[PDB]
Amino acid sequence: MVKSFYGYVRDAWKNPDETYVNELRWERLQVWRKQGSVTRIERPTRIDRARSLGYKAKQGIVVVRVNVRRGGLGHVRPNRGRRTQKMGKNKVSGGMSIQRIAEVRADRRYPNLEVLNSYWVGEDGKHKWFEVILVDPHHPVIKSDKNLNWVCDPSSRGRATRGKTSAGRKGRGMATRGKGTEKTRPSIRAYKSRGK
Amino acid sequence: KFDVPEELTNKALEALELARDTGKIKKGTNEATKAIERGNAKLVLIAEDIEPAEIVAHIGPLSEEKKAPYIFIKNQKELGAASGLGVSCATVAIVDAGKAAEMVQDIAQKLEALK
RNA sequence: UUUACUGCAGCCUGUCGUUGGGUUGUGGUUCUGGAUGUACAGUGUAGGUAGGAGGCAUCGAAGCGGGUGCGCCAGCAUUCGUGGAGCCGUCCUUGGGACACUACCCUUCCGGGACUACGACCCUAACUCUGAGAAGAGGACCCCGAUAGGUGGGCAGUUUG
RNA sequence: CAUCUCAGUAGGAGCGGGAAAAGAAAUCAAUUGAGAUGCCGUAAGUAACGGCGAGUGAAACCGGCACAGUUCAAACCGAA
Repeated sequence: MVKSFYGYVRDAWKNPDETYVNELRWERLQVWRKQGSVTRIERPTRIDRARSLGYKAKQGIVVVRVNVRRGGLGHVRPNRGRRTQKMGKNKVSGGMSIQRIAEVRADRRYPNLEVLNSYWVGEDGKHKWFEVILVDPHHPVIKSDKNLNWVCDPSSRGRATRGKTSAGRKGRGMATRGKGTEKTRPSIRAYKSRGK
Repeated sequence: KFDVPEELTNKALEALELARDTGKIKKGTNEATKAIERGNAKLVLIAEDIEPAEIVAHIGPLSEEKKAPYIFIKNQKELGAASGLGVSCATVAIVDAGKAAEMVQDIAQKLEALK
């Protein structure tokens, strides 16, 4: 075989708790816990994951690590009249996934960029960590790049907030075609949010 | 593994210079991995200051699988310089030794001993 | 309002994750030294059910010490020794099983070595509190996420013909 | 009246353009076929759900409008 080192990074991260990544995870969550919500990083933790998701080593491509709490939609008990069905909220998790929460927090932190994609990079009993790739549509490098210059279009702005990333489409139910996508494509709002 | 001697690492760097002069060097982690897998790697130099460590974590076990001598360099700036490159380099593989074949085999034997 | 109905918060508690390293106590995981197997007597221990008979031996076959496997201080393997012939059975010791040194997986044997679920204790290194910090105190507990049961007019919606 | 309905409605928060979203099958079919997406008609108050009560409620096929296909990650090269 002649495999790339991206393949080895993939194998190492296939079962991370059974590889050296578990120990690295042990030292590394110590540093990550001390960090805040949204941290810029020089290089992706999983280079092969970043490159397959669209990361390139060029000007205007930023990579960030976002920390998100665990569990479901931390929800308030209603204080007025409700049905019994609508009174309970503890078991009500949201419809917004943790990955998309992290993507949207990164987008909020970086107003001038657009979220491309994100990937899981760690988690503990309280937090999950994601790495979000962002693109600068106003950088000349990105403008020249013909595989990324679609992001300079007026419709590519607000991708993470409008659900246009891969995680957003998965949460919208458009990851598949055919049966089960009757109330999801072309949009959740198009069918009165009855899908999902 | 005991710490490889400083003069031995400097001999490795000199061999890298001479392989630049005459032989063949694959600079970059993907190229070095391809060379080790193909079995063309006479010598492998791996930087120690790599972040994240996943980039060159596999190089050691791969070279010990394929019987390729490998050494660790203190950091990647002078490894890239020894590979004649304006950037850093996490690992290089001398695949053609030029007139540094004798010194490369000397480093290989010394690494085998120190292992 | 409540020991009306049905729920929901809060709280109590089991389990999973967070969550690591040691010491022992508990189950078999897995296998070395023996196939250790024996109503009746045995020349002889069914040498597992077996080509219902057929191989070894002074270059090894025994009557002995607390008998190294075992056991009815018998007897098979020749070992620390010294004593100077155990055959297979078509005389089957009128058969719970009747027996050739022939790749022993099998009720034993206790190196149980190695992973495992529960429980007890210890360590710090994660994690928590204090401090500007050195550090101090706790510590894989607690908090927290999820799940399971309870308690629950604290709160919600109703009913009370 | 509690599941249900009202209804993902009202209302809220975020993003955002002249349109937006979707978009080139890990699809739909059924014995063998079709061939991106969207929208309209139909399927049809059918299948399905439901104190199987009240009610809620598709899609495919098919007929049309308009039609459009492609770019990365990797393999090979190695700053070209």
